[PDB]
Amino acid sequence: DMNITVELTFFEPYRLVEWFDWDARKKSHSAMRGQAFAQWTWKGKGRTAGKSFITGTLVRSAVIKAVEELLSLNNGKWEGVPCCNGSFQTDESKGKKPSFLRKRHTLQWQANNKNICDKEEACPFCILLGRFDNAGKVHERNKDYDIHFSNFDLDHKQEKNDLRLVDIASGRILNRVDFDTGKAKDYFRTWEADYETYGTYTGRITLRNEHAKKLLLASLGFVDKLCGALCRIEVIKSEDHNDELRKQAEVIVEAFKQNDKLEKIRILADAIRTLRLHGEGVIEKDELPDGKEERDKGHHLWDIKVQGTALRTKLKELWQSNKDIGWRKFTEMLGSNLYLIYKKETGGVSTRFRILGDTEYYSKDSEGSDLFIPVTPPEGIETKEWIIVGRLKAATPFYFGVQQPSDSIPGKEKKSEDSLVINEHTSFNILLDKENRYRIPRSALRGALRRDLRTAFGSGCNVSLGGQILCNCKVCIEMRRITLKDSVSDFSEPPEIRYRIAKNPGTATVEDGSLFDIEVGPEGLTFPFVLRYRGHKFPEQLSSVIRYWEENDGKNGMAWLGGLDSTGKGRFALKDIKIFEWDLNQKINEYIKERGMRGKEKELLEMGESSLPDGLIPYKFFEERECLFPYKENLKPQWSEVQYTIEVGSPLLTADTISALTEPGNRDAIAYKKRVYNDGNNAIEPEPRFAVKSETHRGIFRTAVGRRTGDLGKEDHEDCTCDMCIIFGNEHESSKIRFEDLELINGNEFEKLEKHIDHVAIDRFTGGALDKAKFDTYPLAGSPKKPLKLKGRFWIKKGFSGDHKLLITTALSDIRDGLYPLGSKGGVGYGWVAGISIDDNVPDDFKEMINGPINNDYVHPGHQSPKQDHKNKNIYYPHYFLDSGSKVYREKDIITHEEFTEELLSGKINCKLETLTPLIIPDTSDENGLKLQGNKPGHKNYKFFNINGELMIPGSELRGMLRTHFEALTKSCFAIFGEDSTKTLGGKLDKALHPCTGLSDGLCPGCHLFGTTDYKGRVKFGFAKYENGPEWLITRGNNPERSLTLGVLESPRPAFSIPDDESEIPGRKFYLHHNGWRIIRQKQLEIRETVQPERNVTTEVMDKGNVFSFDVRFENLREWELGLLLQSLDPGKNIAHKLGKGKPYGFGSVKIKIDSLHTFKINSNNDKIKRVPQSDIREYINKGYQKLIEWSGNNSIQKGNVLPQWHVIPHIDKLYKLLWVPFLNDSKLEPDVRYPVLNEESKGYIEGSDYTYKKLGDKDNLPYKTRVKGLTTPWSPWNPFQ
Amino acid sequence: TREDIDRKEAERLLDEAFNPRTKPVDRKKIINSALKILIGLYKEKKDDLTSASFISIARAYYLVSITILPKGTTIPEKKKEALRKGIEFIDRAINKFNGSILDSQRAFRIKSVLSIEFNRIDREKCDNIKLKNLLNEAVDKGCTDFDTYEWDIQIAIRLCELGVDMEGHFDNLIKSNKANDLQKAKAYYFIKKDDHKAKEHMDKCTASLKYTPCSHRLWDETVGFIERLKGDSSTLWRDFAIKTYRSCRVQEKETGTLRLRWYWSRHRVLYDMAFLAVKEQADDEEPDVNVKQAKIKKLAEISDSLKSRFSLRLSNHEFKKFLDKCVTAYQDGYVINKLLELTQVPEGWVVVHFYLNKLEGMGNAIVFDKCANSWQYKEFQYKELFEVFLTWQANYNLYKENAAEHLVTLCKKIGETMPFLFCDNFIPNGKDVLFVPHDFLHRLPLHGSIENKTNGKLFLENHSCCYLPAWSFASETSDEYVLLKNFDQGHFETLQNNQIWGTQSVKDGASSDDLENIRNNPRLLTILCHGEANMSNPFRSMLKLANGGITYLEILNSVKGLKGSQVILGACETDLVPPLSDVMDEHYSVATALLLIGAAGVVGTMWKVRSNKTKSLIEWKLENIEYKLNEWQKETGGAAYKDHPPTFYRSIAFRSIGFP
RNA sequence: GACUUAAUGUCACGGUACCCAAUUUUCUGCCCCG
RNA sequence: GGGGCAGAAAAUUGGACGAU
Ligand SMILES: [Zn+2]
Ligand SMILES: [Zn+2]
Ligand SMILES: [Zn+2]
Ligand SMILES: [Zn+2]
Repeated sequence: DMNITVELTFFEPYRLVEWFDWDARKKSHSAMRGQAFAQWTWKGKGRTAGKSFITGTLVRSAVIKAVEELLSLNNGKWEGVPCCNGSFQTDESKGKKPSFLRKRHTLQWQANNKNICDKEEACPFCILLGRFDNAGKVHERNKDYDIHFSNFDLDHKQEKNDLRLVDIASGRILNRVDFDTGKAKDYFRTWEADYETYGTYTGRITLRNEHAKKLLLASLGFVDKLCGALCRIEVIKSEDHNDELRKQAEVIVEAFKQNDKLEKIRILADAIRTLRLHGEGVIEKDELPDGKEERDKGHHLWDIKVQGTALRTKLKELWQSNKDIGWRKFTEMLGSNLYLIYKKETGGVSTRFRILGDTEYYSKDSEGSDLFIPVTPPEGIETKEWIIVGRLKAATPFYFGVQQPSDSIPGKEKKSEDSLVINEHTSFNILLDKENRYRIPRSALRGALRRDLRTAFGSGCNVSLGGQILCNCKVCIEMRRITLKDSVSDFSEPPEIRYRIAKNPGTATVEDGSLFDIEVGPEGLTFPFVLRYRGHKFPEQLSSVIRYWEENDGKNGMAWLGGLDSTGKGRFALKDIKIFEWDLNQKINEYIKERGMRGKEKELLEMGESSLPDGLIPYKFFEERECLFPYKENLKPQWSEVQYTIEVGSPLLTADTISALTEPGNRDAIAYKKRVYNDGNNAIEPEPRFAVKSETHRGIFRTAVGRRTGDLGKEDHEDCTCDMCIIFGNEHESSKIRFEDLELINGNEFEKLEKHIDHVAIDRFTGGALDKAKFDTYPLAGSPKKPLKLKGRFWIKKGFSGDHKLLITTALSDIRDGLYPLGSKGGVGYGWVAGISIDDNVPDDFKEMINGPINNDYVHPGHQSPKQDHKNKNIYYPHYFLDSGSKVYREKDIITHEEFTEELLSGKINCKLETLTPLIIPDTSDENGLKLQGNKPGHKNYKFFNINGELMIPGSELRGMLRTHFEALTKSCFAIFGEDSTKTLGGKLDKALHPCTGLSDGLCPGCHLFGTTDYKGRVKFGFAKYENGPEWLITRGNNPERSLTLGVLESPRPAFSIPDDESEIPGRKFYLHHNGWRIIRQKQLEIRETVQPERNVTTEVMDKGNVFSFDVRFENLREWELGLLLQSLDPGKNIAHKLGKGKPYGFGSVKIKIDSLHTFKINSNNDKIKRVPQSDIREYINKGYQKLIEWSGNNSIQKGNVLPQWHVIPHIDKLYKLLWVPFLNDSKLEPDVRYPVLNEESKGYIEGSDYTYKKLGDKDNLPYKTRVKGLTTPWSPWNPFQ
Repeated sequence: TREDIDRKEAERLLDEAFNPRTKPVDRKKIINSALKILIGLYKEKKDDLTSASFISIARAYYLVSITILPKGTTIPEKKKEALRKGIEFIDRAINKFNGSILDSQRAFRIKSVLSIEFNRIDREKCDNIKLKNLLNEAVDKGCTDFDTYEWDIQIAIRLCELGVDMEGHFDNLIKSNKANDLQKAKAYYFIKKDDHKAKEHMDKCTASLKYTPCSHRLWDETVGFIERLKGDSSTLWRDFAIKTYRSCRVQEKETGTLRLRWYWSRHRVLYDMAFLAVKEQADDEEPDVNVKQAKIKKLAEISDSLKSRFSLRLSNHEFKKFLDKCVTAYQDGYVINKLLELTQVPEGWVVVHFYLNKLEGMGNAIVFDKCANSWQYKEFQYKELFEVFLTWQANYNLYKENAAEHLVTLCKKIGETMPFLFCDNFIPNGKDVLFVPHDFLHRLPLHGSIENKTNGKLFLENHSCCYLPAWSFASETSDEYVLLKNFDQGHFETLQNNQIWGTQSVKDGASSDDLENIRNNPRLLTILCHGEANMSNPFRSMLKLANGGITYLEILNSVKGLKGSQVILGACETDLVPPLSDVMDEHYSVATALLLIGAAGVVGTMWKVRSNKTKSLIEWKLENIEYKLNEWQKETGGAAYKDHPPTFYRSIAFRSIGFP
């Protein structure tokens, strides 16, 4: 008897199970499951704190297995003394069965002891087994135990209180995934305890013999897996801050609510959560985004007065008061508290209860059928141990899902059934350590290895729980010899947040209730990887899988471990593979001296081969890739990659709307950015790289296939075996195709890679900018002469038929021609695809599979007032009004976006825009594009709108001008209207003319075509490109020879249009056509002096005769709507449009000429491009005219096929009089169209024409009704009034 | 005057779903919608919800539990979870009450029926004492209106089963119309305690069971009733178990294949109780001699009906789709959308029917002798035999060549546990024996048994043995000796030079299409491919031809030109099936697949064999086809188990499967 | 040395929190009378 | 004699086939 003391050290997070002695174990399944785990006991009432220990029976079983395996190697001849086989068998009638029964395969050898073991003399194996002793099955005294195993107690430093289970262990949910569906079937919860601090246990053996000491001591260093973690045994000689943050969040909520801006606090909480990535400097030195320059109020979110003071100052004081708890914790707590208070104020907590699911199945049923199966290896083949060390790198943002940090609490993980849960701030969470470090759990790695081995073998079994006899299939046999280790990185920065939505296939808008965020980790992160195999020979399938996970030059690693694999999240590459070999037959003493290599694997990886410990030798027989039969036959042909580069010739934009509120610039939408971790430099990146999320890729492909095949419109997918449910998966099957991100690869060849583009909504009545209806866009600079190249790949699983490959190729081709744009604002020319290019690395089957002008000749008679008075002396008003009285047509049924209908048609129109008068379109990105502010401070200098150095017209202006023309043409509602004070302006308007709200009452022709807030439009416009002409209208006398200085442009005043409340709103406002820009041209020397250099602007001015080319794409259109759109594009000769700045001065006249129109039809075989000659076009305008006549209410013109006379309908006639150009077809008509200035003795006076507002609106002459009559009637003379 | 939060829509929906005027297929979606409405209402108001909504939720959960059937031998977890949620909701509703009579009666009714279902499914969580107390309290509350709801019928029947006396409610229980015949029989047996009216009523119930599919609760109720009657040492269960077995067979003849795999497999207890019923007659009391043989013939017949029925059920792509559905159903996946009598045996033949009595833990062996026209039976144990078989399988799956000692030990154990295989009276000497084993004896080689003597003798040295998975495989042309070989190693250059074949033998590189197009019905087909049997998913078995073709399903589909043929194949073919057989007695080897397509006899190997043994067998076979396998095995050296275990191990692996 | 094990028998390294979902829909950087 | 607008309206999670 020597009283040896054994101290136990862990190196992996071990598991905890609550203690029940022997009878309460049968009642709770958690205790029955965790028989081989550490046990936790409560000390004191309240379920607050207790103690942890490991039972001596588990250590005894581990030691017994150790001696069994050790004696199996030496044929039961350990250090020269024979050993017998043992018994491992108990008769139930003569004596009581042991508390634990055995199910594994007992290793047995030949009985070479030539004697029978009894109390008098026995082998050391019998002495360790306790086979012949005075004590058994009952504990009375400790003196009779020849061998003993006392309980092991934890060692802890702080002992002011008890262990307080909360900080020692953290609960989590493990899973079981079915092989052929990829979805979970059942889950179970276990407690995991850290090893850095509470990972030491101590106990005593108290052996009362010296014959078996040499075997017991050697067996101690052989046990590796105990309590679910690697180990070695050797002998020895503040919720108050939460309350305060809650009160401050409450006062912030009250202050936000007092300003009727309650809904903004959700975005505020999201921004607070986002600020966790930036350091404390973002709040210390005031780096938060500021408001616009010279504006009274600052930021719409960060400059809201909370209890008088600004939000930034309140946040500063809050951080200064809670500096002790840290920055990350403060930000997370503030965000969570704000979200909870906002939800409580809204009226819901989003309980999210589950019905008929959430199965928690534990392995249960071992009362009988006990067997003892001996396994006797021959006297030949040796047993050797292989250790594999390497590093795992993430080629894509990984994701390891865990439950919310409210159900992860150790002691109260689950109370009872029907327990409604509370959704936290973040729906999807990531796995982190107690030091906030990323972790790859052993369970996920082991499951991935199991699945890969099952695939490599070509056959396998689903894991059976509670089986009486061990599985004898190849996968289980090979997995029983594999030991893995947990991996923890050296990176502790906070994870990113990725947002996802869903789109309704019918209205092509967002789905009601689909908005969530996922936490993802950075790419390029490094994790350790240790594998151990103990067997006779190294399997070829395991080596094939190892080569399959490896990444080298020319081959990419493929280790799909983690979650969200459909969106390409969780692909890993394993590098720096070094395989060493342990000889366990002749070098067992050295394997005992150093306990394998446990806990020092990193050192083994780093050191060279010269300082290798004795006994370990490099393994030089590892096979290459092409020499393995499991590989390249079962593993390599599983996933096939298809990568390509997409060229975008448009300003692609992928908004985030959350990083914009944390970065300087004061911009609403900023393009998406990613952070990638670098290995050589342990920082992230000097500059983030722009990319497009893989979710958009997957959605685009899925919707393309769905609209191709029409399965997107099915109301259900129960028992579905359609194309979409097979290629893309559903809620019961995993997707067969996996998508990755689209990264930008040519960003180093762009200067000012991103462009600033502003936008505005124009009122239909006032003709000016609407109140609080201005915003800006900050996309990437995309141009036809210099496009953006985005490289991305998707993976295809083995087993695809010809039809599915056909579908994928057709979807790729339909992406190529430009039907589905990328990003937002696709209807105005954002993110349009010019073409795709496939490199020479895709599968050969895929590569071989992928490969007269129109004239209207319509003339308009025009007004007679300027025609007869052809010489001079007539002044007209710059703008007139059009009045359509009350009737608006509402279309009850709505053309869906779900499929391409067989009766409707779709296609593209190529149009040419040529100017009649010089054009002005400013590039408002910079305020001084010509550098004239040095001499004259406060002056605004603008250049023409350009991207990457070429002139280009934005598509939003064209869309708006065509929308206004179509709305006036089809007698539809006022899409943009300002309901404010001068009753109010909204009361004057007729109720039927109010803007469309909701789809219940229908959609007017203007809103049904161009689109509304809950129905995406069917017409998409593109950016106009310049080709030819004379540019830069030259004026001698200006510092720049190509610039014009305009006059004062003041806000529109409705008071002149509508007199006192007995009157009625006139309607839309339109501007005339006149060459009035020469008046501004000839008095530059007077306008630059008499006008203060603060109320006028100077811009680059184009010239007449310049041609622009733009295209219009449309889908799912009827015939009459297309005819009406064609007529709106061009109404014939001597009728044009107005577009640009200076319309009142005659500075925006443009003529649109239709060049070609292509119609393509999809319910045909595959597709086809047509030309649609002039006959079909003329038929389409005829159909549109018939539709307009039917809308008129009376059949004035009988049915027939003749050239349509548009001047029969009164409102069409007025509109065409309003857009009639009087100087096109060699006519000497030069009308004068200007404003009265203010009074007499004013600059610009005519001096003798009494054309002043004093004599015009004095109510003495020219009464109110006559004034409105003159304003309504187009082309009515004013100075010689009627 | 209507509450803003009402549950009448769900109550109407459940009421409509209750009556049998709705399609069984459409019953689940509508009740799921009602449950969704109720759960949304509960989520809207967390703890201020009224008791009636809780009652409706519990009712919906009880119905959703009853609309789930116990497939296979393991009950799905969704039924148990639904019952647990329903009982929790009913307890919450009971704890706080608004105060009513009908509401309380309905709440206690739902709680009682949920508790009865929970106890029937498992007795550990809801023991008999708590169920008795709850049900006694419910019957105290006054739910005795037997003419309106059948839940009261169930409460009364379970109350009678549990032990209390209900002599008062008997007349109104019998006068009720909702009760069925089994409940009437239970009431007559547990109240009046008479054996005539109960006999007649449950006899009519059994006669009405011939059309009920094998998914209703009625089968389980009959099984439980007969089990309890057996437990009380009654003299009234033997005949009724016999008739319910007859009804089970009749319904078995009119069921689908996937339903045969899922729902029919849980009637092994019924097929066992009827086996015991017949075995209880033909006993120490002495009736006429002929009734002894008639009873034993009936015992053999019932033991035969539990044999491989899935394989008996076996334009081209429909069969492939059905086979894919079957194989995906074997792994518990989703499946989304003229008989020979037992006496007709050739003269000089003895047939042995094996049946493993699982209820009593015993084994039965029934023997028919044609020359004597006699029937005999004997009993034995199979626990230690199973243990030794598992030990041999585990050792062989890891070493595959040094487990010969375990094979010898297994043969000795078979000889020890079955001493009647060498008795003069049981199996006559110099006779031919046929084996129809059961549920784990297919894997044991019964032609290698050694008697427990000083120097034991093998079973082959005196008897010639043949194998047959079931008696349903027994039934009741050309002379081409076609050959197919894909041995890359060589060592068969002395065999291909024979001119006994022609125009059909693929000497080298034989592939699947060389076997698919065979249409001459050859007299002898020889295949020399590699075996590579599959343990998990035995539906492949991977018969390795050149292109990796016919594994196991192409045999059942792609070959139709081997009817009446004799096929000898050298490869690991007829065994290495999983030790744990299945939820039902089935044999899945490509030898059985070849027997299924129309082949007469198949010679397969129990495990890995050498090239020399196969070459010797194929050379010794074509000399004269009328020689059996026993003489070749005896002359090869199979009697050398004591001195050289490996040669005995190599010699025994061959087995004959064809009954002529 | 209790709380805290039973000794001729502990495969829990027997179980990937897995599957489904386009940050997207509408909008001319435009504009004169107290 | 004089400058306004500089974001507004919604979505902030739903569901997850087991056999008449
Ligand atoms: Zn011993
Ligand atoms: Zn297995
Ligand atoms: Zn589908
Ligand atoms: Zn409208």
